Amino acid sequence: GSAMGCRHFQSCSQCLSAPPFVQCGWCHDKCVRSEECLSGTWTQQICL
Repeated sequence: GSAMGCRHFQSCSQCLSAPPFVQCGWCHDKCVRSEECLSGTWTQQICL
């Protein structure tokens, strides 16, 4: 079972539209958090 998570969001709309219910963010491609970004770079702002 995998859901209710920013990393589960297929697009960036919910990734940055539901931050209080998720903890992941967009990282150079897929929506993940530092724990996933091996570069240490994490962006949570891309869609308008």
